[PDB]
Amino acid sequence: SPNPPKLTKQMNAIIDTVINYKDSSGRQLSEVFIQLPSRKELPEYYELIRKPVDFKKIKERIRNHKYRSLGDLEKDVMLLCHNAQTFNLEGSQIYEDSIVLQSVFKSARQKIA
Amino acid sequence: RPVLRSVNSREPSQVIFCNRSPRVVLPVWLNFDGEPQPYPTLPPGTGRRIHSYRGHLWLFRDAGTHDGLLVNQTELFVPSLNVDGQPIFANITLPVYTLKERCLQVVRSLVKPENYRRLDIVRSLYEDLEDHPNVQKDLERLT
Amino acid sequence: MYVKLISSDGHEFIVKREHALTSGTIKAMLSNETNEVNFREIPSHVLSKVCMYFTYKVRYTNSSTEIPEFPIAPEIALELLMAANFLDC
Amino acid sequence: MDVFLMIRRHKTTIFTDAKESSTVFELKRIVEGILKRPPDEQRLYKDDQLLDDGKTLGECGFTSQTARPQAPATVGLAFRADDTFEALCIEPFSSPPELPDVMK
Repeated sequence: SPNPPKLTKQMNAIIDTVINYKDSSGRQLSEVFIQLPSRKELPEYYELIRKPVDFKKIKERIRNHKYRSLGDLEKDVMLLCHNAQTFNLEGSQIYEDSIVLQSVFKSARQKIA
Repeated sequence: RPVLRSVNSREPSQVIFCNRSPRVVLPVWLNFDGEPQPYPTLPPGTGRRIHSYRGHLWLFRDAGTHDGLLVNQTELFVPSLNVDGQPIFANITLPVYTLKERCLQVVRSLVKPENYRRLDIVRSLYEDLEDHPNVQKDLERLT
Repeated sequence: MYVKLISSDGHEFIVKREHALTSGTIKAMLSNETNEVNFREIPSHVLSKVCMYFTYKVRYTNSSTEIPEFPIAPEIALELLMAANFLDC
Repeated sequence: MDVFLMIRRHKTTIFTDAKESSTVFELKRIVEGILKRPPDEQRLYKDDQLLDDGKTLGECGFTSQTARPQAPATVGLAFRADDTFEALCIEPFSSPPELPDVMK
């Protein structure tokens, strides 16, 4: 069941780069994405988004060896960004932040040796 | 980067938006990148308690026409921290529009846009009728 | 301190000087008998409404109270817009 | 509370303000300062009804809600030429044109 330690380390390094990214204003773009909005505060989110996911869930899936490859990890990060771009409108802060994070993920995955 | 933007304080601030105008009000939040975002509208003569954050920037417009409105007698509203359990009031009112701007509002409300250039008025007024109020041009003027 | 604003049809409107000075055009015209301005193209049903605007502007500018809407009937809207464009007010 | 008025006679219209607590005679004193005619040479009216000098504008029917800056209430004025007062005459303002087709 457990993944080779190198694979887990690679998955965690990529996700940490995304989470730790700060823009030129010093803002942690990932912050709102760490946890989904609650069902009591935003049931509309769960009514529209079929497969909700946040970075807390992605980190759990790395830790519990749910992803078996970097392609499996990328699918969930792309799902997170797709969901942000589905519920929220183009030009909104969260939609625009998710575009930047998608780019950070892609660059971080590409730099794995 | 735009100067007019909300500060990412992450500090909750409860505000009462008081619509003291005869217009349906559109609250507009200026995000961390200085881009305007629409929020739920307020009917005339209604006040509503809303949840915002210290240092966030708001402006208010007519929801249907985007005419500019004032908040506490100025263009922009910035919530501060609540003191001794007191809400912060954002009193939204009509400005004293120039007569020309008020006349443009009324003509726009009566005539469909494709018909402005059929009106028996000086040609320069057609451009003025077509130059509808918009948050983007007001932000540029305020900046 | 009052000024007389005369419409194209000869109606004479006596308004406070400070209220008429709301219009940059009237300010320029005043600086026609002394303290009087004739408007060859502004008729009385329109000029009376412009004077109501001056009263409204002076009353509600810098006021901390609830400002009411300035009403404009559809039948005068185009002529009032022409007057406001000419008068720059 | 303030009342906003148009004092009208023939082709003259004076824009002025006053209080509901102001008297009709106080309005004649405003007219005197502008048109240089004393109160005893003036008659003031609401429609065609002669206003009593000692009554307040509120007692005559002039309320703040019905005499707004943007929509002032009309007070008619007639002057005394020698020994007799002229009949009240207020010339109407010009008529707007017919509402254009693009507004209908």
